[PDB]
Amino acid sequence: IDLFSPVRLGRYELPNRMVMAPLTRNRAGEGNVPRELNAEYYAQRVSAGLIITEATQVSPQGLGYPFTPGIHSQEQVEGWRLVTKAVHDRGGKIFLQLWHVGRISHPDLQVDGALPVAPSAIAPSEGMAATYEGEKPYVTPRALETAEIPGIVEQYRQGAKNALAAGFDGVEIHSANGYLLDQFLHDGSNHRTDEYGGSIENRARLLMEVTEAVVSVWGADRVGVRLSPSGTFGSVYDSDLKALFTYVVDALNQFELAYLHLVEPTSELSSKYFRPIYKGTLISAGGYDRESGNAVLASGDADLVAYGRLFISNPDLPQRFALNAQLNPYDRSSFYGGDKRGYTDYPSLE
Ligand SMILES: Cc1cc2nc3c(=O)[nH]c(=O)nc-3n(C[C@H](O)[C@H](O)[C@H](O)COP(=O)(O)O)c2cc1C
Repeated sequence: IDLFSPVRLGRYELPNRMVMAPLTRNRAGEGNVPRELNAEYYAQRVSAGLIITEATQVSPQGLGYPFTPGIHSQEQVEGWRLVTKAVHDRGGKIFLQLWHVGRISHPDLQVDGALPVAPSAIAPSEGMAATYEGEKPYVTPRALETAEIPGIVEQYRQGAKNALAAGFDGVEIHSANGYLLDQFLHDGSNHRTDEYGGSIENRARLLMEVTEAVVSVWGADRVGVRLSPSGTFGSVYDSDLKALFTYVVDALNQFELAYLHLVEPTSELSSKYFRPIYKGTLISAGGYDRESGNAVLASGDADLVAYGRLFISNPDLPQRFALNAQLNPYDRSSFYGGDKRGYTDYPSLE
C-alpha cells in the first residue's frame, strides 16, 4: 500500500489515499456564500482521492474569521452546489467540514455584538480574535445554558441536511483545533457542572450527540470526525489529554463513521497510539511529504494521508508525487483572505 493505492472510504471507492485537508481560505462571497472562484479552486484539486472543504460554519453564531463560508442558509446551499457540481463533473469526491468556532470569535464578527458562546465563560489565554478591522483581544464568551445545548445540536443537524441538499458526498464534523466541540472536550476550557462537563464522559457528550444527529441525516458511512489529541491550538488544555482522547476515540467505534481524521503531534498521541483503539478507517494529517506519507501507510498506522499546505500550492500534488516532480513553493502570505492570487493561480505540471 502506498499513497497511490485505491482505498475504500465508507460508501466510496477512492482511487488513491491522498486527501486534501480542510483549509480555511477566507474567500467567500456576500452573506458567506461560496462563489464561482471557490468552485474553480476545488475543481483544480480533484485528483485528491477525497477533498474535505474548508471549515464551514453551521450558524452566524459559529463564525470566527472574515469571509468564511456557511451552510445554514439556502443561498449558501446554492453557492456550495457550484462547488459540488464542479468537483463531480471531474469525477472527484468531496465532504463538507461542519464548523462552530465557539469562543474563537469576537462581538464584532457577531450579529448585534452578541458575545461568542462556549461551554464556559473563559476567554482563550493566548492569541487574538481576527475581526474585519484587524486583530483584537478576545472577550470572555457567554456560557451556553443547559437548555441551549439542543439548539447547538440542531445547528449541526440542519447544517448536515443543507450539505446533503447541496450534493456533497458526506460531511466531516470538526471536533479539532480548539473550536466549540474541542472546547467542550478540554477541562481547561469546560468547567461546566451539568451533564456536559465534569467527567470525561460528560465533556465528550456534545460531540457524541452532534455525531449521532449528523449520522441520522447522512448514514454513518458518509460521516467523518476530526480531532487533535496533541492539539493545543485555541488555548485548550486538559489534565489527562491521553485518557480523555482514549475514551473519545473508543466512543466513536460505536458510531461506525466513514473515518476518523487525526491531526498528528513529542506527544504519544499519534496514529500509532490510536490505531489499536479506533476500529475503522484512519486519516492522518500534519507535516507529511511524499516520503513520510508513504511511510505511515507502510507502517499500517493510517489508511489515508491528508495534505494541507502542499495542496494549496500544488493542485496536482498526486501526479507530482507519482512522477517524483518538483513542487511549487507555497506563499503563506495568501493563505488567508484575498482574491484569485495564491488561490487559483498555482499551476499544474506542464
Ligand atoms: C491555511 C490553513 C487553513 C487551515 N484551515 C483548516 C480548517 O478549515 N479546518 C481544519 O480542520 N483544519 C485546518 N487547517 C489544518 C489542516 O487541515 C492540516 O491539518 C494541515 O495543513 C496539515 O498539515 P500540512 O499543511 O503540513 O499538510 C488549516 C491549515 C492551514 C495551513
